[PDB]
Amino acid sequence: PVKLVRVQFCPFEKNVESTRTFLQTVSSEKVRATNLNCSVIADVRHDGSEPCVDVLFGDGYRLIMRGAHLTTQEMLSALASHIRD
Amino acid sequence: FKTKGVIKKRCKDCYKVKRRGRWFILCKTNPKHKQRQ
Amino acid sequence: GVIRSIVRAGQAIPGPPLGPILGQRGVSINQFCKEFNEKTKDIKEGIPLPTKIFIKPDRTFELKIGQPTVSYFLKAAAGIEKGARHTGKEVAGLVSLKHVYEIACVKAKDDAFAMQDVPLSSVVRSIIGSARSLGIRVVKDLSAEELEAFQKERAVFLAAQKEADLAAQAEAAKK
Amino acid sequence: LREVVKITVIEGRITETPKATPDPPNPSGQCPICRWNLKHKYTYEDVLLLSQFIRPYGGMLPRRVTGLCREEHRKIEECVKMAHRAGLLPNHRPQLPEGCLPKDKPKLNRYLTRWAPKSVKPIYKKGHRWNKVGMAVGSPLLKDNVCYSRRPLKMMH
Amino acid sequence: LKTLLPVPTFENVSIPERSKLKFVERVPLKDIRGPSTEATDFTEGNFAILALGGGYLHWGHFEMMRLTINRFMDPKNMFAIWRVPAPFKPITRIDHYVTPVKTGCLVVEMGGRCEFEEVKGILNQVAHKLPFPAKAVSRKTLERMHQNQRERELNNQNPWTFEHIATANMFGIRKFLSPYDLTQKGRYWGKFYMPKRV
Amino acid sequence: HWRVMHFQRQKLMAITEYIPPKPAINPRCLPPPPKPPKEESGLVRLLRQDIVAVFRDNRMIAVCQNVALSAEDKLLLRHQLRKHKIFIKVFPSQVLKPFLENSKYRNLLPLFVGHNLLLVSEEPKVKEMVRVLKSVPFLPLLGGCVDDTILSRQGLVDYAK
Amino acid sequence: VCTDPTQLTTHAMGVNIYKEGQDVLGPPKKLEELEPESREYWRLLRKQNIWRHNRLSKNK
Amino acid sequence: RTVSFQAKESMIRRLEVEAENHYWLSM
RNA sequence: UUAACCAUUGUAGGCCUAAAAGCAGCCACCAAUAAAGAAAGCGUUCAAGCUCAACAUAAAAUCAAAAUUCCAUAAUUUA
Ligand code: FES
Ligand SMILES: [Zn+2]
Repeated sequence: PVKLVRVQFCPFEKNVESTRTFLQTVSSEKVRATNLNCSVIADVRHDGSEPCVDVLFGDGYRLIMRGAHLTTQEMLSALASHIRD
Repeated sequence: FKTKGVIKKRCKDCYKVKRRGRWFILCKTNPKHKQRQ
Repeated sequence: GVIRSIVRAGQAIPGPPLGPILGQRGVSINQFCKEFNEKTKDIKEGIPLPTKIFIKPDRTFELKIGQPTVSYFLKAAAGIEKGARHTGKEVAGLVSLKHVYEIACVKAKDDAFAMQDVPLSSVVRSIIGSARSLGIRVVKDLSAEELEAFQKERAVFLAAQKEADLAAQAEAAKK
Repeated sequence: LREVVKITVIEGRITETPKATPDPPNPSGQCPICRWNLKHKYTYEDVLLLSQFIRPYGGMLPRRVTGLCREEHRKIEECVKMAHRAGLLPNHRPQLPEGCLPKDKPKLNRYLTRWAPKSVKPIYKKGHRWNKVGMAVGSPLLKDNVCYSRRPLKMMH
Repeated sequence: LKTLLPVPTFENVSIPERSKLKFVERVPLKDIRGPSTEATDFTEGNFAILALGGGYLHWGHFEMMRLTINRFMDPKNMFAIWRVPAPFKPITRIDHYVTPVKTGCLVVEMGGRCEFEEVKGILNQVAHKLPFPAKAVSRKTLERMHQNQRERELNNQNPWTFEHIATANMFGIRKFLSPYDLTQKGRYWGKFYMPKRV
Repeated sequence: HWRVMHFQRQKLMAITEYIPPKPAINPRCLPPPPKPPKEESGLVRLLRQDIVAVFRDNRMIAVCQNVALSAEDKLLLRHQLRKHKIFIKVFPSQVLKPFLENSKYRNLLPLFVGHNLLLVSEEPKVKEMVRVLKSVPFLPLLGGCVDDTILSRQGLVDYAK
Repeated sequence: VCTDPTQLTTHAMGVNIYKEGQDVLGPPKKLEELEPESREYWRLLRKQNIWRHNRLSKNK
Repeated sequence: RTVSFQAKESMIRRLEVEAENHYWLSM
């Protein structure tokens, strides 16, 4: 029931790892199949930009999540409550 | 709820709690497994 | 949904073993066998071939087939219609290395389950393991006399097994 | 200490934390209780020590954050229950979700309370001199505390 | 990178042909009132049931052990033997015969290419149904059991002990003691064994 | 059935009860005993050589995160990469740390964190790596070194051209 | 199928099995045999560990 | 019947007196 | 030890079994895979199918002294 899920982060900088783990959970074959409406995409960059997660819904609601100080579980917790709408 | 002298988990989903002064095993999958001490 | 089967090309309609399973999903069994029969014509008839039919959400047939099975061929190579009923010490197959290597080379050509292992050592050992699974002992090389003596021993043993079958049949009759 | 702020866009901001008093009296102690020589010298009455391990709404903090050993984590947890039941933590009361008010039933004063008052049944057959049923006071977990009495503390009243 | 060790090798343990427990013929006060002097050694097997009290095992218990133990043991890998005699002591209202057992006796012995954990459950279950208190002990556990007992005596911090007071008649205590108490030293009372008593 | 003991006997039992010796300080509260010399199991030493071998053999080492994609789908990627004669390597990170701590490559330690996969080959078909990466969109690339030169994904893209 | 000792020992039965195509070493290494520091050694020991775990897990 | 604290001590005191009696009868 | 995750493939492997494919039956009990039992419990027209062990990343650490009507009052620390 999710239109699209976008995650961006800086690999070589030693910073938040929750976003990377959160991407792994998002990039799960079971999860991807269940929410078949979404095509998961992962991208990387070098700039001093804190990791940012962008979620797109068909209704137009956009949920942006930064792992800067959020743990991976809290990321998923926010999603599920938002997914329920 | 069967009240038994010794309580034993009966399946994977069975879990244990301490309610109102006694030990309970409660199973979400199978209500038959509910037990009290 | 992918459905496995080891059916032989010669007979394309097993029926109860697969038809109702396929029917439970809901398909035309005759259509399944006919395309299987098309593959039967391409292959020599009466030899098992692994199949990987996929029943799509559209309820269509997507047949995928592979080379002849190792287990049946090893039985065929050993000339065993029905394999040894114990296989712990009952050996009905005595295979030379040259036969083992040649057949293994043919084996490593399917992609479905990735028999693409570069070293033939893997494939040869894989078929040797199948031989161990079956009542077959993989000899390095055998003499024709040993096969004749072994065949004579097997015939005597099979005669004893037939006597054992007669004893079992007599016991079954009593039961 | 990080707090989550929502806007949807939500982000967590890390804030500076108050620092522990430096130079513990007993360095090389694993548990924070033993780096200050408090192994057997605290009870439910010591709100100042107990409060440090408590969430703002009265819950115990996880062991992996406090760093306490299991033996002392259980003692702190039990002491906190007794402290809550004694009304010594008026500012760590449970949060009221919505449309809920405190029971308004008058509060009975209690201390050294082992069990939750809700689930303890009355002793209707108290028993005679030698079969007397005992009313438990205190916690067994604190049986090793330093005692300044001639005889050990009377747990069963 | 989970670490691992070579699996314990029981290859040395041969399997007796008659692995299953044999049958027991139903027909062929101090007997249970003291420490045992028989069957206390493991011998061939590594796992056995330890009698922690004094009791009589009549034919009914023998069958329960027989049937339960026989069913689950694997002939290829497990075997068992009996460590106590068949019922021989008369009982009258000569109704039946009961085999006496003393605290410390090994009622039944098991062995084979199996770990204790595998045989823990059934032996404990079988023990629970025995008339006297019992337990399932491996070779290590019984050794540890004795070692702890000896360790307790050495490191005891109580100056006074039952043996010294009893033997020396301190306090005039032997007025209230039985002649057998001097030998037992307070460990054994009636048919009961007190492990915590040094 | 227990038979009541004479009170004098019961007094004797009470006074002769075992008393254990009590230490002044709990062993847990005390500093932990120093670890004895450890034993290397035949998993790190052999794998250590494998890490040594892959670095020695492969001039270019590029790192990408493990995607937890179905092994049935890993095979085709491995088969697709095998057709391009590019190999995949996966190793435990913790035993990879000591070499990466002291080796020619030491700034790649942040990359070698968590589930990961290694792009190893003998030829710098770096442009084709993107094509193999483009085959599966969701799989990302974290960085690494190509032709013994450490660079990030954005730099790799420019290097690929 | 072929049932001739001469053909069995001098011809390849399985090279070609299609209609158009006509008919044309020790025991598994023990932990002692396996080299202690070889991958072969540890991959069979791991299998032995699985065997032990399954054996223990049976009763629970 | 649990044995009282005072009862246990008074027996120990007497035992110590008799314990000394052993020493003085040994010479 | 018990906390996250995953489960591919030689092969539906010898066998009376209609069919039993790890898991009716009985048989031995090796292969590839960086990583996975010729299977440990589930499920079984039969199978597909639910997990445990495989791999990876993941934190901790032996037993405890019913029937007339309740029945002293009470009490945890001053040497
Ligand atoms: S008081 Fe030292 S371990 Fe907790
Ligand atoms: Zn249940």
